[PDB]
Amino acid sequence: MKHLSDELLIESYFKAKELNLSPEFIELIEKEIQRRSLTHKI
Amino acid sequence: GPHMVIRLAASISHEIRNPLTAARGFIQLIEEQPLAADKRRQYARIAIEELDRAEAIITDYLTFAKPAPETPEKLNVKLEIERVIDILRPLANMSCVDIQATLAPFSVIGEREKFRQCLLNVMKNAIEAMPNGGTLQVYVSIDNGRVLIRIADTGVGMTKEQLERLGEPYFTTKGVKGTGLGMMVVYRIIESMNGTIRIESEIHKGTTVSIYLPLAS
Amino acid sequence: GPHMVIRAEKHLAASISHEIRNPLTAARGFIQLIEEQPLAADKRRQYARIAIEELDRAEAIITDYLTFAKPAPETPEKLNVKLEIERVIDILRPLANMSCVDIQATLAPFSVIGEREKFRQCLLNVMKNAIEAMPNGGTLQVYVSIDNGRVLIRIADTGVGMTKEQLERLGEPYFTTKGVKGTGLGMMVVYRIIESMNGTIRIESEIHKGTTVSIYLPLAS
Ligand SMILES: Nc1ncnc2c1ncn2[C@@H]1O[C@H](COP(=O)(O)OP(=O)(O)O)[C@@H](O)[C@H]1O
Ligand SMILES: Nc1ncnc2c1ncn2[C@@H]1O[C@H](COP(=O)(O)OP(=O)(O)O)[C@@H](O)[C@H]1O
Ligand SMILES: [Mg+2]
Ligand SMILES: [Mg+2]
Repeated sequence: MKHLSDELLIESYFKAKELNLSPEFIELIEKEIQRRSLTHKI
Repeated sequence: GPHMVIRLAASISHEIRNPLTAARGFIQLIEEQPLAADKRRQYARIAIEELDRAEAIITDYLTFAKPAPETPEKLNVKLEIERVIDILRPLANMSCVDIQATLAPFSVIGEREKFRQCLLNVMKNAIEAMPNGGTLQVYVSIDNGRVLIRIADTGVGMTKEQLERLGEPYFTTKGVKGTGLGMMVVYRIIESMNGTIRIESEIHKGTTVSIYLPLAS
Repeated sequence: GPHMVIRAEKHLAASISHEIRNPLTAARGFIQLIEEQPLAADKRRQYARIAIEELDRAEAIITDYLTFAKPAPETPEKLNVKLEIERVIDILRPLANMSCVDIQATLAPFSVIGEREKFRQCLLNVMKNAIEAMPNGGTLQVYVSIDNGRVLIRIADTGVGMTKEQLERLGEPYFTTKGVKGTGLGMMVVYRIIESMNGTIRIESEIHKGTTVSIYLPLAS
């Protein structure tokens, strides 16, 4: 998911939570968000 | 100038589940972009990429593995190589690779599936090093009391830095298609068979992998 | 009771790659349809759903075959059965909780010779089946003792049990009472692993009352 824009990544994160996607998938997104130093958006 | 080397990864479930987790999530997100075809397409592309990652891991780890514990066996090296060659034969075509097999039916002790996996990983690397034409040489002989299997290619080769890192978990130069786990299992399998391995390579010229195994009666 | 059936101490599945690649290929194929051209929402939804079900299949096979397997070839070791069982129970606690199954374990640090990952895989397949036999509550009992020079690992459930015909077929590749989510490959693996460890298995089962799986292994000193 390295090629997703910051915008689409964050959008995907909130959409994953609404659908109650796998906690493991949500964690993968969160880790990517953390890697990009964008946790302040969460 | 040529060079030579003489010789933590995740569990298999973690290695395969990681990309399948990502694929599952992005597949499910597709319907969450009903107005943006480009975002739906990006999700689908990522999912497919992750599925291809899973397939690469399966290739490196599980090409021959059967759902039963293996037992050590007297393996006909000529027959085992020929079957691996037959499997990689379509891959040699399309990439214009000429396979030259000079083999001898010597025996070694090992586990058939793992030994085939080891051979596949080495030979697949050799073919992938020759994307637009080359020659693959497989040679069986006795080298000072032990069975020698050497696998030579006329491919891209490796620098000294790359060669010293060959077999390090996750070290790859192949981008998204790389795992960096294929050679790592080669080492582990050879060690378990009480063997040794040498890799000589020179950038732009090619690579020779030499596998030394104890001779069985 | 009178419906009690027994399987006393003492063919053909796909390779692991084949078993996993079948559903994986299908999942990729369906997502490829979505990727390659714009499709209407109804087809995208359907293709995505089928893809996910096929990923469920892949995950079930991974569970039966590869839960613990590491890329390095295993060496036999002295295994502390209590520690290994505790690891497996830990992994399955969420699943038991979700079915209102309480886990009662009475364990002792007896030792056996085997390959750690495979032994864990064997235990997981049996305990997962036990929990799955109790979809709306029950007790999973795990008991470790010594019996006549052998380590006894007993896994008991209060679940649906099996008829004579089902217990006879248990371990037959692809035989499952679990429909679309079943693999029928879990016990096949259990028998082959226990066999390789020079052990044996005895099963007692009774419809509507439950099942007790007894694994016997040579005691390591
Ligand atoms: N025959 C070869 N010729 C050139 N480079 C090689 C060869 N074999 C291995 N390598 C290098 O070692 C790296 C690691 O190999 P491997 O563990 O099989 O992972 P992968 O093939 O997925 O990259 C490769 O990416 C490649 O750069
Ligand atoms: N503890 C148990 N209680 C009742 N039935 C069982 C138990 N363990 C196994 N079985 C039966 O044996 C079948 C095969 O088990 P298994 O090989 O693990 O495949 P799966 O669990 O995927 O069905 C099950 O579908 C079930 O019918
Ligand atoms: Mg490789
Ligand atoms: Mg099962």
